[PDB]
Amino acid sequence: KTSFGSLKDEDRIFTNLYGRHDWRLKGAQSRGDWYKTKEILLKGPDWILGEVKTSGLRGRGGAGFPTGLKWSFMNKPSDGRPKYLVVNADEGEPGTCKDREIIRHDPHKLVEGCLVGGRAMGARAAYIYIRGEFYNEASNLQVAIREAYEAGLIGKNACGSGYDFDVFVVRGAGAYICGEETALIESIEGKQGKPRLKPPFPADVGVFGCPTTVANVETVAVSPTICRRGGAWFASFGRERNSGTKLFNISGHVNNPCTVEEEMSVPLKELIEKHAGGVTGGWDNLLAVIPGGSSTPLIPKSVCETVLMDFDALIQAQTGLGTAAVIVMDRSTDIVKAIARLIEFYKHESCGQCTPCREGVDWMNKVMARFVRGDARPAEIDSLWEISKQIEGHTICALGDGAAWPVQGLIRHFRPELEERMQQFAQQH
Amino acid sequence: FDNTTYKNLQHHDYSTYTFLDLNLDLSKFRMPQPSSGRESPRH
Amino acid sequence: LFVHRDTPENNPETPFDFTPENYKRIEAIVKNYPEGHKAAAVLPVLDLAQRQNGWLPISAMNKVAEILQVPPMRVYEVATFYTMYNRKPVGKYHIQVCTTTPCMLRNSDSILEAIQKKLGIKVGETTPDKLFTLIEVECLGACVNAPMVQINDNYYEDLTPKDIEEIIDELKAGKIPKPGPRSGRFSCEPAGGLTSLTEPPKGPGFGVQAGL
Amino acid sequence: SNLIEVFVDGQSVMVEPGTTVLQACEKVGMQIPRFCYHERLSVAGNCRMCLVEIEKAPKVVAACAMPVMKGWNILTNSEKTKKAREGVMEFLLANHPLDCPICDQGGECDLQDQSMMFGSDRSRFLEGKRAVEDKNIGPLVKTIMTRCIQCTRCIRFASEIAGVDDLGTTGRGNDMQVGTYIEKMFMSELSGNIIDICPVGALTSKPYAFTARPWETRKTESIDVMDAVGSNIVVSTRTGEVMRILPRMHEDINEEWISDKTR
Ligand SMILES: Cc1cc2nc3c(=O)[nH]c(=O)nc-3n(C[C@H](O)[C@H](O)[C@H](O)COP(=O)(O)O)c2cc1C
Ligand code: SF4
Ligand code: SF4
Ligand code: SF4
Ligand code: FES
Ligand code: FES
Ligand SMILES: [K+]
Repeated sequence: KTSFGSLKDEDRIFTNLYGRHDWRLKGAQSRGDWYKTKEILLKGPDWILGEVKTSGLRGRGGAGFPTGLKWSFMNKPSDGRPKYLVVNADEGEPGTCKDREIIRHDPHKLVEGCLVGGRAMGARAAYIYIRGEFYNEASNLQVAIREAYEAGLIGKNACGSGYDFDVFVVRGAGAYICGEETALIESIEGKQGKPRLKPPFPADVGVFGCPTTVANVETVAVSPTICRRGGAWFASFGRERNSGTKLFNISGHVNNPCTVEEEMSVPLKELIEKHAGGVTGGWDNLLAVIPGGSSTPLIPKSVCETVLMDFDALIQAQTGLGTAAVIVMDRSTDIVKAIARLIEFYKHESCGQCTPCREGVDWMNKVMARFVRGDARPAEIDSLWEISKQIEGHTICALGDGAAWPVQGLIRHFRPELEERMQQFAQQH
Repeated sequence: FDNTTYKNLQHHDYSTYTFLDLNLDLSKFRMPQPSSGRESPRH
Repeated sequence: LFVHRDTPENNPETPFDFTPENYKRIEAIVKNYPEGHKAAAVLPVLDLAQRQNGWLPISAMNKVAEILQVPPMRVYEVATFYTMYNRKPVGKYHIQVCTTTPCMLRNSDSILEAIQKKLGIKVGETTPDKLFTLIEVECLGACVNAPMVQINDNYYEDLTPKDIEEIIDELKAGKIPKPGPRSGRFSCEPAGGLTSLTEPPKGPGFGVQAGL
Repeated sequence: SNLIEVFVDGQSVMVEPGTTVLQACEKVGMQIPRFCYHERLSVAGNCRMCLVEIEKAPKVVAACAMPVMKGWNILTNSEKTKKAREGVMEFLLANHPLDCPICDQGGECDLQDQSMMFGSDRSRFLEGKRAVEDKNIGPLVKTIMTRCIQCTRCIRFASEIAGVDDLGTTGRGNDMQVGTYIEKMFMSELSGNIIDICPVGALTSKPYAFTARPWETRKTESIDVMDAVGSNIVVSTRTGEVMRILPRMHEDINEEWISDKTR
């Protein structure tokens, strides 16, 4: 195939995405959840890891690592320590709200995913770390977990398969950095959410010091369907190495901001028009799009004309798919102010552990605030580029990179706007 | 078959202790926890 | 501020203890973690103290340290790292307005100013009656429903200056307004009609591969 | 048999498995710059001053925490490594106060000296600086926490060596502060050692305050008599007057610590 999109409802995974059908166990089973889970578990971890491998699934949390290979790090003999699956429901990336819909409207997909994914890793339990602001969603998930326990689908002898598995829910307390895998582990352990250096990797030393795999909610929630329908069925969607369906969030200056499931490698233009009702004021009114949440560099309208929404396509456009949270800005937007507010966000979210982000991001925030008013000289633009490069790749965790990249996208594509603002300020003063 | 009403309305009646009450309810379903061997890293 | 100074209202002798029922809830919290790692319960238990007490005096932090046998400083570290912990009293309704870019692009400013005018306070302040506290927050994870606010545990979405002033009017009257979007849709589906998931979902066994 | 071969700027060296990149550089007499790393404390990896290029690897690694792999070539003087050091030093100094004339660390300051050897020679920071309020932790250790670079050495020493968990970090991001949160005195028989391990003038000796500069002191290597341990010390004198007492490293006796009575 060479064209992508127009996913049919028969091939959509999250069929209760909009919560118009019963989200509890009875509705979930009627939609195909918890069907033949016992057979899947009895197939074995290597079979399950094979299907996730053949499916081409990649991490939906933002980094996009191949899921089958990543999960196989746990497929090793035990050494006396328990093994854990940690499901990342921190959902903190600005623009991203897909995981919220899964937890509250399709909770049993996530619960079954924990069991199937946990079985592949040989984990004894799953901890679902959900951000503390998602109180009503956590309670929904807690109700679904109780139904699964009462029905015998999880817990002792889960699904009558002779495999024990617990699913715990632990809430955050307000921290974007606790979405980072190792910071999430540190938070579960009762410490400040500060990322760990690697090595060790979590598959060797993770939560409570034990072998751990951290997986995104969407990554986990689709695994049971991949096992039932096959990895080949999943890989028949999207371009090579960009397999499967993807949940998108389209927000900002669109007519009907929404969440939707669509094929990977759908054209960005087609996604915005078919599902979000087009750019506010027409496509000609488009200024820039942030395609994968605040951490991904923006792209100008010219690039958005033909780009495809998948990992490889957006990398060649000098950005990334990220969480696939599309933030649309029309030509009435103050683009410098829009980006400056994201840097302010990263300033408020940096854990402060390591020097380049603790000091660099606060420094970038001060410079951007002046760039908004034009109270700077053009020589500071190349200075700000260099500062962002001193943060990128020098910090413990990827938040520092996530703050550097949006600044780089602004300078790459809107340098004339920044310079024009400094010229206007100078004549006014 | 209806597709025109919202079927996620239970959370309009959740309260301060809803989440922890459910956690207390689930306590009898869990497998026994593993042990590091000591009461804490400071023991 | 991230340093503490004792006052008559907030000092180690300020009364705090968990109610008998909250001690039962604490036991279930601590049983969720491997033995020898009780410190993992610090966040849920600290949040439990806030839910009972409304905020976290230094004496509440000290009690959590005692129950879990963790040094009090390690609890202070948690209380000051996570922004959902209130180390000063807050009003009965903690209004939290998202002002990050996706919500800002859809006019969260009009929501912020509407609240300030109606309550006659500035961001960060509490009303003289101590009913409302207003602050700005970062992305609350409901970006497609912008602009939006969180009041205590509830989200209010697709807001306009009229809608939020109606929510505040209901709160002042002892009524508890229903959460969710106020614009016409139910959650995150596009307004003007579903563009997907229109047909009834398939049932058990659909598309299942052979061998299972 | 156990040893593996790695290279430091092309020079072969044999190291036990688990040896860090920084330790492998010691073996050939190269001292990687550091702030947070102390060989008697647990590894932290937060200052990032020890970033070093590994040949053929696109990303610099934290030498103090990264275990060295077989066949790695550690480029301790490459352009990538030098630019990494300059960038980190630039961030460390962005909010640091212009205190050297009034700061007791001046003249024996690891921030000053590694800035001289590995940092740039000028500033491009055009904003205003952070200013942080001071903490009283007793009559022995003066705090000027605007000088603190958040290396967490004092926190790790207190928890691990002194066995006192009173020091920590409060807040987040650029506002992260080291202290006790509450008003508490750090009175331990080993407390004065945090003065030595603090790389900057954030923690300084109260009795010693303002009396001398390091270059003008004569160092007499002696022994402590305040107990029967026999701690090795250095007696700093100037113009015939004892100015202060410092630990002298002896692995088999006091390592590099002394008690507050000795100090
Ligand atoms: C600052 C920061 C925030 C992150 N937030 C999330 C998040 O909210 N949800 C998530 O799944 N991954 C988040 N991640 C990515 C995780 O670190 C990790 O890559 C992911 O949980 C792995 O799961 P996956 O392979 O299924 O995507 C974040 C990373 C960073 C650096
Ligand atoms: S990059 Fe920022 S968030 Fe990540 S560890 Fe360093 S200071 Fe913390
Ligand atoms: S700590 Fe060092 S660099 Fe900072 S003021 Fe003192 S002498 Fe100068
Ligand atoms: S006070 Fe000194 S030792 Fe402690 S964190 Fe700050 S710079 Fe490091
Ligand atoms: S930007 Fe406001 S909820 Fe995400
Ligand atoms: S000395 Fe290695 S990061 Fe600080
Ligand atoms: K010092």
